[PDB]
Amino acid sequence: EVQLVQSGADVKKPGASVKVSCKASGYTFIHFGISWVRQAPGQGLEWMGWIDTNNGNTNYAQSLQGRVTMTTDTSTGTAYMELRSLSTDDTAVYFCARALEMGHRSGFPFDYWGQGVLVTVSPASTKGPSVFPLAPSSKSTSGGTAALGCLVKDYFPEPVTVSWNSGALTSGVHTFPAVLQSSGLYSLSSVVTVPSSSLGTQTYICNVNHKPSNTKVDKRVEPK
Amino acid sequence: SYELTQPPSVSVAPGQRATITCGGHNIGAKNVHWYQQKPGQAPVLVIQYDSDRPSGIPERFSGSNSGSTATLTISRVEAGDEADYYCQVWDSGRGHPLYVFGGGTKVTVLTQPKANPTVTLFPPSSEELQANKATLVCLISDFYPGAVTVAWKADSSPVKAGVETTTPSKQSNNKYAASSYLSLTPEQWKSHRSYSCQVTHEGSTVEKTVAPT
Repeated sequence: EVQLVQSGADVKKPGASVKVSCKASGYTFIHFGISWVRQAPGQGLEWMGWIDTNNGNTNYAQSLQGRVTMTTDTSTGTAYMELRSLSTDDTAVYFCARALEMGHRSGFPFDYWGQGVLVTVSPASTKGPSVFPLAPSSKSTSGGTAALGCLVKDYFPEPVTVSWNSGALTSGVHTFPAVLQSSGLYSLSSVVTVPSSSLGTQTYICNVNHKPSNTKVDKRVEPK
Repeated sequence: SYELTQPPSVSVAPGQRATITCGGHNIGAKNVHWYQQKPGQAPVLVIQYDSDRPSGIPERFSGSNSGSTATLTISRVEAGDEADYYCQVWDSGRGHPLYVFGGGTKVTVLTQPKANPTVTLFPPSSEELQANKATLVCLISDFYPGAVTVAWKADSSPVKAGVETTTPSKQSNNKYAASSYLSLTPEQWKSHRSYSCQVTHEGSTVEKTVAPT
């Protein structure tokens, strides 16, 4: 049975290079080209290039020309993808895929795929967060309900745990999943929905915990 | 380069027919292939050369291609067909051939009632501003199906730069949550009359607005 098994997942800094591998088995290695496809987290598929496993001929995506190099090792049935001058825009899962032939007049579909390897381009090993209050829009005199919270900004790596009032407050608490920003750092928000009448009488403090940087922040959230 | 257009999402009740389109100028002159991708997995070829099923793909998957639109049809859809679907073509690229993928369509199989999103928008805090930074925080919760589109506007004009949006993930109550962030400088925040976060879900939009005042 045709199998593509990839290796070379790695964590890198901006400006570095990375080389990943795609080991083919179960068919005649030189009878089929190999394509490379990457997927940034949460985004779609992006074709990178193709290589003739027999003679080493390649077709690269224009946006990668000069920066990428694909090779074949016929003695081991392995294809390799090297990508230089990495940015946080290169953080992605990198897939190899079997594609019989690709040329100037036709191209075959990708019938078998490797499992993907993650390459994480990050500008820091560890970085504590900046915590800012998300002050409630409603006022003590307002009625009904109020949403207030904390913005936990620009930390690395995941995760950040957030509680409220040292864990005494849990009803109406929603800590949202973090977003990976183009800077390579994470941001998240935690918001608690409380009775509007409690804004003048109850104290609200978010307890941010970022264990990787050994950082705790108890941030007081005051109505404006 | 040659561009492919797919809708971001399609919602379909179990047993109904799911229709995913792939638009391209005269795409009928090209061979279109379709890939299915479930989370944390690799894509799977499910339709090749417009309308051929590779071996092992259920007969309820079918495809057509004519004029400026290719179409993947999933008949009698089942829960396990919930996935992202990508179309793909080859193109000669003026002597520099390439493959292009569509942007992908999230196909949701409706296994729970529709739930309209709650949108909470926070302006930059005084503390963040007083530290030469500014973030608008758009929080989106309690919606289903788990697919939204977030658009930002400065005053009236769209803003794409500085925007980071999560992929919708399930909450404890089995609905979905997501957040979008607009990064800008204190001056651009101060320079405009207002900013808006617009959330599109199942054809309708909820838009919230904040202003430096």
